[PDB]
Amino acid sequence: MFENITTAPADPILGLADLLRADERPGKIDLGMGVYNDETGKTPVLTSVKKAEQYLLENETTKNYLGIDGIPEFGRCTQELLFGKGSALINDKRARTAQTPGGTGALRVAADFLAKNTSVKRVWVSNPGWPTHKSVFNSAGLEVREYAYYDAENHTLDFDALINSLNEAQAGDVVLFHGCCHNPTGIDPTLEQWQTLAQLSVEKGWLPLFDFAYQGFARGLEEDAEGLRAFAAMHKELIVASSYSKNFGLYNERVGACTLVAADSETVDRAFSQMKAAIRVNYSSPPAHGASVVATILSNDALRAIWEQELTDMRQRIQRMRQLFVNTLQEKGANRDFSFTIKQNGMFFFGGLTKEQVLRLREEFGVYAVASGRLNVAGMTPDNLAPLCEAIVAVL
Amino acid sequence: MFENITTAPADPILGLADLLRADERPGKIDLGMGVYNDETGKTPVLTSVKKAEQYLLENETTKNYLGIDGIPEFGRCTQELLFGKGSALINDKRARTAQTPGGTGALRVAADFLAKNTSVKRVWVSNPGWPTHKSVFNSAGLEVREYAYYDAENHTLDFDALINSLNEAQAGDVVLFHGCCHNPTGIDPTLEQWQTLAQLSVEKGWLPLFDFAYQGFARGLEEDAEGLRAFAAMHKELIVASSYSKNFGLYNERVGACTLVAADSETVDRAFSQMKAAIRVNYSSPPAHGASVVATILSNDALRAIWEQELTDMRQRIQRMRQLFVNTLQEKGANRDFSFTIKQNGMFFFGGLTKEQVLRLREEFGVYAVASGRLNVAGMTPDNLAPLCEAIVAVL
Ligand SMILES: *Cc1c(COP(=O)(O)O)cnc(C)c1O
Ligand SMILES: *Cc1c(COP(=O)(O)O)cnc(C)c1O
Repeated sequence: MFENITTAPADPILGLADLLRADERPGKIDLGMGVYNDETGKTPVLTSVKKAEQYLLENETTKNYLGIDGIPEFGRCTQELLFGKGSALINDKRARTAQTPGGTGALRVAADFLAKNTSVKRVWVSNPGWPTHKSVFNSAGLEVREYAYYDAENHTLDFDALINSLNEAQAGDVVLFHGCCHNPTGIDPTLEQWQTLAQLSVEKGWLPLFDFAYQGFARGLEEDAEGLRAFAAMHKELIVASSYSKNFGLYNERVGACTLVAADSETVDRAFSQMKAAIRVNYSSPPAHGASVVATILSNDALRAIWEQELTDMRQRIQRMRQLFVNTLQEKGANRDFSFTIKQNGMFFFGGLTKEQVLRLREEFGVYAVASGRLNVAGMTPDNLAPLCEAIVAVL
Repeated sequence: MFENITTAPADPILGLADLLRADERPGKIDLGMGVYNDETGKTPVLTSVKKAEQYLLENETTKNYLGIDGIPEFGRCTQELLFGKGSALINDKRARTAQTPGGTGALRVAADFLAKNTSVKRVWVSNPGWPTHKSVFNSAGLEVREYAYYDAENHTLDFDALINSLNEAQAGDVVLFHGCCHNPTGIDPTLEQWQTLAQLSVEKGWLPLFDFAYQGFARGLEEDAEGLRAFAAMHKELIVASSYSKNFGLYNERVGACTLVAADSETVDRAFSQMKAAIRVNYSSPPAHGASVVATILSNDALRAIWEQELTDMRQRIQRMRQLFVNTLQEKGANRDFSFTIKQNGMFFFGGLTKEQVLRLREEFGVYAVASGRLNVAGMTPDNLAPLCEAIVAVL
């Protein structure tokens, strides 16, 4: 039965992990996957998380199944974090949230939901973008179209090209927007641009789908959600796939959420029942631990205070490494100017390397990055920054 | 976009949870979902699990993503538990295991894998059976056919009817067998019958798929895996979806495994790469906590000893409640003899109630069971047994 199965192609992002595993060279530098590293090159468990896990260990009395949609408190806190503590969406009970195994899992649930319950046939994603998007929607049977987004020479959002591309998207089409910290460009719309996109979306009849995996890494928790909120204010329906993998450092616990919004409470409840049906035939119910940690932290004033500071520290260390990266690059002999890196939000550096240069960085210098030229700045430390820049200058 | 979505039908098993939620009557009895209850009507966290979680809290230094297939140790221990510590499948590297979000999640991964990578078009499941099977495979685009299994009057496995039904299954068809503790009948093939099925399977060219969610609840860990092992000895290829939800009381942590077996190491590795591709476009990587607990317990002699005893205690309490149930039924005036219940393995009682009787038990007595007439014996306690039997006698 399996004699003729073909070897699947490696994942352009997750496949780096396997290569790093093989390479036995002493000082290889991992700047691939978007995971936070501290000054010591370690991906630590947040202190707030350790405290929450301590609390769970002493108070948990059962591991009996959660409902299909997960921890009710978790969904409440997620909606507040997304739409604002006193939002109308919450007051009018227009939103329902299902806890999912990571943001990726949330995207898969959204995809199965749309494919089976609506007339949607196309999903629009940005280019450059995040490869997993095309893969997930395609697997659900939806075709993926791309819309321009980046001005490769000025290193800014090409708003005009964006609007021109999206004009080809018809009513009923899904349009996927990155909530903040666009992966991989790190260039996000200004509030005024978000507002224009929100209005344009309503008029064209698009169904906005937001991928929100970096809330808090651009400017702040609330500020980073202003684009989404601009949309939520004018739209009757929308979908949000969010993740706590990065802002809580809970990567491997798979903590995400798929939030569905409808015109009214009656409609969202009917639609949500179908979303639950899509979950039932997938993994049945979500994993408790990760989400339990999140709900505990977000519902406890003390733990929340600690967590918000840790998030702020992560954001600040990254922004600090960006400056050092640029500075070290100049004092190392870089013939090209990478100052444009400073404008980029999130964990990545993007736009200055070709796929050949990335290959050479790996083969000759043991430096690992994504073929698109995306480097994880969050993986840069004061210790590996010197050899890192010397290698880059060598391939420029 | 969502104006015309239809309300999804409730799940015949998981939907009971919602009804129990609504019913505000004081002493309702939950005998629905197959979850273990102790003598106090509580679903406790095993002591071995608490100890493992304690260990993780103190030694975990990161929550960085696990690989697509999960914790390597977890897969090793799962293969030993299934095929035997020194099995040839393991020696010959003919098996690969992916950690999954529960046994259900494993079934979904198996389904997506088969649908996209093989010529399989049909999956055969027993009737009576477990409703989730049809739902999951159907969602993956595979048609489900049923094969006879139960002798409703003698309350035994109708081996002849089973073989007659399966004769309609053609080479290339998948045949799903419950590893032990058949849900819901509780009637399993004897070792001799398993051996006959194993031989018949090889000759007809079926691809066996085992759903193993109750290893340890029939007779014992090793004994319960003899059927699967009989198959593994004669088959070149097979699939096993196992779960740790019940034997570890880790329900909500979603701890499962999908094991793939091929003729050789080369073939299984190629096929497994495609299974990983099916996972990547679903939830990406599995949740760490639950599986970490399992690997810690199974790899530590002391913790394992404790866990095996707790499992033995659960099995024994259930078997004890079966006797009491039958006895209390007789001394309560039951006009019918339910002694056949004693032969049934696992957590359920099946075969003596109609769907109307179950409805009346709910409406009039607050007793909840599945419409098929399946009652969770593991939910019976010395405290609720009296009112439970009085209600049953009333509807007989
Ligand atoms: C990290 C990320 C996600 C979700 O990751 P999970 O690990 O599945 O929670 C989704 N989209 C983008 C663009 C991301 O960077
Ligand atoms: C419990 C069970 C499963 C798997 O349950 P999970 O909670 O998904 O691990 C699968 N099949 C049967 C027949 C079961 O009883």
